[PDB]
Amino acid sequence: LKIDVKTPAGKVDGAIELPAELFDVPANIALMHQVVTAQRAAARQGTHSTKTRGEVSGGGRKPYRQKGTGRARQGSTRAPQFTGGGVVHGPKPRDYSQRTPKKMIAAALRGALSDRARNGRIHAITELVEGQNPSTKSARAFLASLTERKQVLVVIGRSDEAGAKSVRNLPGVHILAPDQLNTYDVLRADDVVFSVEALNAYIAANT
Amino acid sequence: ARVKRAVNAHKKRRSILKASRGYRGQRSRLYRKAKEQQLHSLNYAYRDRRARKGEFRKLWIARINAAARLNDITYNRLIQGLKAAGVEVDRKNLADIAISDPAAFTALVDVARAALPEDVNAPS
Amino acid sequence: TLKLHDLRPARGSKIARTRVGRGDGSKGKTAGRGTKGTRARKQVPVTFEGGQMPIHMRLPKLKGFRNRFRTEYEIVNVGDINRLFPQGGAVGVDDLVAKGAVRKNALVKVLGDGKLTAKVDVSAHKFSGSARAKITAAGGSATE
Amino acid sequence: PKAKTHSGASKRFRRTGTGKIVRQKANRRHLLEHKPSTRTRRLDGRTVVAANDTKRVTSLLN
RNA sequence: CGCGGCACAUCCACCUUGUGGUGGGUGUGGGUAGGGGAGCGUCCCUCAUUCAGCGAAGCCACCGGGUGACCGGUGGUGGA
RNA sequence: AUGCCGUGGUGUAAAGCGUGGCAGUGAGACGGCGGGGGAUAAGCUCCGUACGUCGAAAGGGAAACAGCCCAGAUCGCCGGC
RNA sequence: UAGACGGUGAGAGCCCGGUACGCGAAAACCCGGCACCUGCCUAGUAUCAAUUCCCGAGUAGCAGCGGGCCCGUGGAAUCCGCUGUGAAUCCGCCGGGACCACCCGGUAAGCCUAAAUACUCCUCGAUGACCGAUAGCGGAUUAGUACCGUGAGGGAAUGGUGAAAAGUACCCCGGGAGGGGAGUGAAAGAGUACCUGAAACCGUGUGCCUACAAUCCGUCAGAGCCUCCUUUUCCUCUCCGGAGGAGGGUGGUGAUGGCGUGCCUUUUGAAGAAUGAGCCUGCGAGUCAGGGACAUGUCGCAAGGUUAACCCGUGUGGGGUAGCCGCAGCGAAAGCGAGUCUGAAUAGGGCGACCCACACGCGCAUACGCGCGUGUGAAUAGUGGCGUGUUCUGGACCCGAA
Ligand SMILES: [Mg+2]
Ligand SMILES: [Mg+2]
Ligand SMILES: [Mg+2]
Ligand SMILES: [Mg+2]
Ligand SMILES: [Mg+2]
Ligand SMILES: [Mg+2]
Ligand SMILES: [Mg+2]
Ligand SMILES: [Mg+2]
Ligand SMILES: [Mg+2]
Ligand SMILES: [Mg+2]
Ligand SMILES: [Mg+2]
Ligand SMILES: [Mg+2]
Ligand SMILES: [Mg+2]
Ligand SMILES: [Mg+2]
Ligand SMILES: [Mg+2]
Ligand SMILES: [Mg+2]
Ligand SMILES: [Mg+2]
Ligand SMILES: [Mg+2]
Ligand SMILES: [Mg+2]
Ligand SMILES: [Mg+2]
Ligand SMILES: [Mg+2]
Ligand SMILES: [Mg+2]
Ligand SMILES: [Mg+2]
Ligand SMILES: [Mg+2]
Ligand SMILES: [Mg+2]
Ligand SMILES: [Mg+2]
Ligand SMILES: [Mg+2]
Ligand SMILES: [Mg+2]
Ligand SMILES: [Mg+2]
Ligand SMILES: [Mg+2]
Ligand SMILES: [Mg+2]
Ligand SMILES: [Mg+2]
Ligand SMILES: [Mg+2]
Ligand SMILES: [Mg+2]
Ligand SMILES: [Mg+2]
Ligand SMILES: [Mg+2]
Ligand SMILES: [Mg+2]
Ligand SMILES: [Mg+2]
Ligand SMILES: [Mg+2]
Ligand SMILES: [Mg+2]
Ligand SMILES: [Mg+2]
Ligand SMILES: [Mg+2]
Ligand SMILES: [Mg+2]
Ligand SMILES: [Mg+2]
Ligand SMILES: [Mg+2]
Ligand SMILES: [Mg+2]
Ligand SMILES: [Mg+2]
Ligand SMILES: [Mg+2]
Ligand SMILES: [Mg+2]
Ligand SMILES: [Mg+2]
Ligand SMILES: [Mg+2]
Ligand SMILES: [Mg+2]
Ligand SMILES: [Mg+2]
Ligand SMILES: [Mg+2]
Ligand SMILES: [Mg+2]
Ligand SMILES: [Mg+2]
Ligand SMILES: [Mg+2]
Ligand SMILES: [Mg+2]
Ligand SMILES: [Mg+2]
Ligand SMILES: [Mg+2]
Ligand SMILES: [Mg+2]
Ligand SMILES: [Mg+2]
Ligand SMILES: [Mg+2]
Repeated sequence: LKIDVKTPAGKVDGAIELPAELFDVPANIALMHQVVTAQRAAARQGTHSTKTRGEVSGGGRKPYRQKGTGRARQGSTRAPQFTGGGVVHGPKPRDYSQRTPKKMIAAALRGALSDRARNGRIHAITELVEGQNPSTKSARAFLASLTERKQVLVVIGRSDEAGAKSVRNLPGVHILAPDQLNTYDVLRADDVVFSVEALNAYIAANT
Repeated sequence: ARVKRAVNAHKKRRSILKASRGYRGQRSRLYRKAKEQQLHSLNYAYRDRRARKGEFRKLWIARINAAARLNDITYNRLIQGLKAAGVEVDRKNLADIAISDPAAFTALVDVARAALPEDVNAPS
Repeated sequence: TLKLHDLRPARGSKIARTRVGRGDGSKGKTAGRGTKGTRARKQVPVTFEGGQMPIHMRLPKLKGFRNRFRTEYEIVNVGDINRLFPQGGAVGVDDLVAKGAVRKNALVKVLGDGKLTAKVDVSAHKFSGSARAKITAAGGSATE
Repeated sequence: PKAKTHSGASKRFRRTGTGKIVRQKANRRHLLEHKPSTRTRRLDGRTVVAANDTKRVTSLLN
């Protein structure tokens, strides 16, 4: 409930109070399972096609007369039991995008961030690098002072470009704006590191 | 996601052909003609586990009948006299005393002759 | 904490599909059809009874016309004015929309089922007959 | 696409307030001299669709 | 009928006295069209964990295991 | 005589009825009994039967032998009736 | 600010081409600015009078036959074609669903007009819970080639040594082909017939059975041999070991006895002398689209639930109230509304609404009740998503005509 800000190469300067109606929602796994599934459905590109027996090139005529040969009657050279012929009930290009209600999406993000904050996994900082030119060597050593884990979600504002560029190629660090938080990326990450400009711009969008 | 069928399909082909060793002709070389015989071979086996309990009894009765007629009694009046005396030996062991111990079979025929009634044709 | 491998759906929300025509241990060769007739290869329409004159041509048509110029009225009972507005006051067409008793952008009509004990001052289109009796009995008024 | 409904069943059936389905009765449009008033009053008004036709009639209205 | 294993339904006691398990009775389990219930095997993706040029896949043989679809072990062949 | 309809007892778990979801079937076969058509012919034909078996039922019997007689296979046993 | 992707003798940010990021254009083309250049304007405006003139002609309108609109000639307006007749210039003409009167609206028969919208032969740059050589384009390979047809047209099959050719010097049998010994290599159990190398099918060797027997080819009973492991006791050379024999147990074979009419489809009924199948390998049939329809499992919110287009974001996220379903029914409708239609009816019906499980209080009472409060605080409920079973429209489970 009481999260304190840590400065790069320093100590605690302030504190941020987390609201109970935004960071202490109970966990609902079946609600979170539908939301996370509906997100990864929307990431599928769905570009996969085949050809049915009318799209396959040629194959229009009847290959021989029906009666009198001792062959089976066939009707087309691209009927689907032929080698090289059409495909029956094949994949066509689809769109996987579920229309999940707004109150179900927003009550899984609050339930995942509550589970992080209930276990002491929300960290507030003020900036990643102390200056204006980026440096990955200084950003890596500062995140190791906070967390010693493999998955970290660094949530910073969009105008902060020096802190963004300082953690782009670290293995296991994902960057997203505060108004782009979603349930899949918060449940993937073992730790969430908010910027204080980012956490105050998330509480103020939910009162 | 296209799935080739070979890794799944070859698991029932091997256990049919491994269970069809010893069969002659196409019934041990080809999968389609060996699945048919395994339908017949496992039906006959079910048929014969239940039928071999009355083939051995058919063999046990035929040997007791032979060992009773050397001690001049029939199989008919031997089962009657053993039940009338209260001897509950099954026909498996009564047709194994008939071979492995012929002198104790006679001591049972002499008990099935004493408990048998005085006139076996008289009404009871 | 919660991870992506602790998220399973609720019990009963997801039952497996019925794949058909996949061997004799399930719905087997005919796939639940069994026939040799029409139902084994096609559908039969709902509008067809085999040749006799169907149920949608035996019976006569329902009588009448439909008024092209019919004016409808959304409806609130006077026993819902009591529960929603227990102290009374000015009850307009806009305050019944926001309290969730009538729809948006529609002509309203106040009917009279319930018990009105509050002293309301209700403004609406086209009051009822038993509704004006219960509003003025509580000391109110009823204007168009 | 969108599910069309049957134009003949919508003109011969309708729904009440609790979901029953009603219809009018036959043998009343003409040839009315030899029918006594005990018969034209039995054939007057509306009745409920019988319980054996209620499944095909529901899936024509919808 | 006897003795032993499994399965379903019901009754009766116990425990989250019920989403169910424990124990004991008792009945029941041929099956086509057909309906309902619970599972095996193959491929792809996400997440977590763990093997692998000190030999993966695949294939072959042998010895084993499950109530069934089928599975595990050891070896040989082979090369990701 | 049976059969049928109502009622009061006694007996019987997997009977009945109302309302929803998904059906399949609508070519039947011989045998017992009562009949029609046929020449009181047919392994013929068409009806009745809280009649049976096959259909969809393996086993034992009738030499062999869907429909007759006995009896309805959950599995195992080199026990018994 | 680089852990994109690939190459490199096996999983490389730190070995190579690159990546992040940042520099770069003689000339040609394109976009834009500024000059040149080109064009237009540089006399009317305001008020008043109310007589006249003009406001798009073989057109509108009307009539015959047709087309098209929700509208199939219908009471059929508006719009379009041909035939005939054929006006009026504002006190005009046309529309407002036959038509007329009033009222409202607009000025037909002249022309031009950006944007939002549709598409990809081709050109750059990315991506795939798409394919991986019977797949994916017909086409990874001479591919619209070979081939077939007079022609229009139809139309294949064919990928993989190894990290590196180091692609086997030389000798031997042979005319060669092919092989053996050497030799290269990690491997020739990789030899230009080449990675892995299954199955049908074809040999060679070897254990048991078989030349007096009538066999849906098996199965239960079962002697004998052969093979490989092993408790007791003999040789104890014995740390030995098994050398042999009797026993016990795996694996192969099966003299002999009993029982036994193939699979599938379709059938009242098939081993059937009904149909289909030579064999093995690969491939070959209930799928998808929709805020569709009905019913259900489950989750969210709940007298409400939910957005569509679109908008802003690196994305799956945040906005968006138009709309839809629910909320009151009855009636042909006017209309009335916990009622309403029918009807002369305060008659009866139809459809709709309405908790007395509950003490109490009420004009209740031999008792249950009647009506209304107080609650003891009774049980209604919808809607959106995602699964499933059927269903609708599409080729709609797949194959097949004349
Ligand atoms: Mg075509
Ligand atoms: Mg054709
Ligand atoms: Mg193809
Ligand atoms: Mg949205
Ligand atoms: Mg043999
Ligand atoms: Mg027996
Ligand atoms: Mg089949
Ligand atoms: Mg049918
Ligand atoms: Mg038929
Ligand atoms: Mg068929
Ligand atoms: Mg007719
Ligand atoms: Mg009339
Ligand atoms: Mg009359
Ligand atoms: Mg059963
Ligand atoms: Mg049984
Ligand atoms: Mg079935
Ligand atoms: Mg090696
Ligand atoms: Mg090796
Ligand atoms: Mg694989
Ligand atoms: Mg195995
Ligand atoms: Mg291996
Ligand atoms: Mg039913
Ligand atoms: Mg018929
Ligand atoms: Mg018939
Ligand atoms: Mg009949
Ligand atoms: Mg007769
Ligand atoms: Mg007959
Ligand atoms: Mg049948
Ligand atoms: Mg039988
Ligand atoms: Mg029966
Ligand atoms: Mg029989
Ligand atoms: Mg027999
Ligand atoms: Mg790489
Ligand atoms: Mg470089
Ligand atoms: Mg027309
Ligand atoms: Mg008008
Ligand atoms: Mg004009
Ligand atoms: Mg104009
Ligand atoms: Mg134009
Ligand atoms: Mg334009
Ligand atoms: Mg484009
Ligand atoms: Mg491209
Ligand atoms: Mg190809
Ligand atoms: Mg291949
Ligand atoms: Mg030519
Ligand atoms: Mg050589
Ligand atoms: Mg060599
Ligand atoms: Mg070497
Ligand atoms: Mg090798
Ligand atoms: Mg070869
Ligand atoms: Mg090879
Ligand atoms: Mg011989
Ligand atoms: Mg014979
Ligand atoms: Mg034999
Ligand atoms: Mg026939
Ligand atoms: Mg045949
Ligand atoms: Mg034959
Ligand atoms: Mg035929
Ligand atoms: Mg044939
Ligand atoms: Mg074939
Ligand atoms: Mg619900
Ligand atoms: Mg109505
Ligand atoms: Mg009434």
